[PDB]
This record gives sequence, structure tokens and C-alpha cells, in this order.
Amino acid sequence: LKELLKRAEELAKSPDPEDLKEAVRLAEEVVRERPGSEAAKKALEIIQEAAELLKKSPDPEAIIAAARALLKIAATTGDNEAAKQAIEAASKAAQLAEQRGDDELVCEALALLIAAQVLLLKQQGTSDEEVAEHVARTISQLVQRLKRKGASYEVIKECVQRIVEEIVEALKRSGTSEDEINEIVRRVKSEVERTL
Ligand SMILES: [Ca+2]
Repeated sequence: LKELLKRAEELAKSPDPEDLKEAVRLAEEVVRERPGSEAAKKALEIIQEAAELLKKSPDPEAIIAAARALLKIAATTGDNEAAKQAIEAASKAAQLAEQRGDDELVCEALALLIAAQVLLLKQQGTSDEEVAEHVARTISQLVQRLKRKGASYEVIKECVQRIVEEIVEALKRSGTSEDEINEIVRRVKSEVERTL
């Protein structure tokens, strides 16, 4: 346990994305094994440290790993700054993926971006009706744009599935009850159906 924690702290000092991704995995393991311990709190500090270096990489896959880790911290702790950092990283990744016309990679980044947006909206007190409207408009606009662009059916389906999955996961990790999540998804589905 403490061994995993020490090695994660070491790997988090290396700007190499392979070392940083491993640092995140080791620390996230500590969190999963000792959820509310002091080692878990130490692990979250290491994850945030490693993620801030990963986000500075020029590689979209590395930046996405940073956004995913920052989003997990945000949901786990209710840290608004963590959520804003996840948005920053996901946005950077989305633009680099767009640059190379990789819609699949764009959607990976957007799913994390939208999930972080939902988290912040909830942390700031926005209503579930407004959250659902934000998500529905974003999905509807994205689906229509990818259709115009020529993205395949499976790419678009995966895009939407990933967005919804990341939102649900982030809301669950942040303590949102399953009753509230289901109601939010219901609203989103109703609006997307009308639009689409
Ligand atoms: Ca996840």
C-alpha cells in the first residue's frame, strides 16, 4: 500500500506521459483500496500533481488522461477548481484532435468536458432542468454536426453514449442519488428526442 503510494509520488515528478499515467493508476488504486484514509488524501494530491503535468503534454491522448483524472478528483471532493482544470484540459485535447480530424478522439475529450460542466453547474446551484437543457442542446448540436461532417453511425453512437456515461459517472461519484440521475437523463432524452 504505502509502497504503491511512494512509487506514485516518484513517477508524478516525471513529465513523461507514460510515467504520469502510471502514477495516476497507482494513486487511484490506493484511493479504491483505502477510500477515506489519510493515504487516500495523499493519493489525491499526487493524482492532481501528475494530472497538471499530463495536461501540459502536446499529446491529446495524454491530455485526455489528465482531464479524466481531474474530473475524478472534482467529483470525489467537490473541488470546483479541479472541475475547471478538467474543462481546461479536455478543451485543449478537443482542439488538438479536431486539428487532425479525429472525431473519435474529439468525442473522448468532449464527454469529459461536458461531464465537468455538469458537475460545476450542480456545484454552483443550477437546477436539474437547466442542466438537462444544457446537455440536450450540446448533444443535439453535436449529433447534427457530426452527421453533416460524414462521421460514421458507430462513431456518432459511441460519441453520445460516452457523453452520457461520463455524466452519470461524475454525478454518481459526487453523491448524486440514482433517482436524481435518472430524472436528469429522462429530461435529456425527452429534449433530444424532440430536437432530433
Ligand atoms: Ca471513468
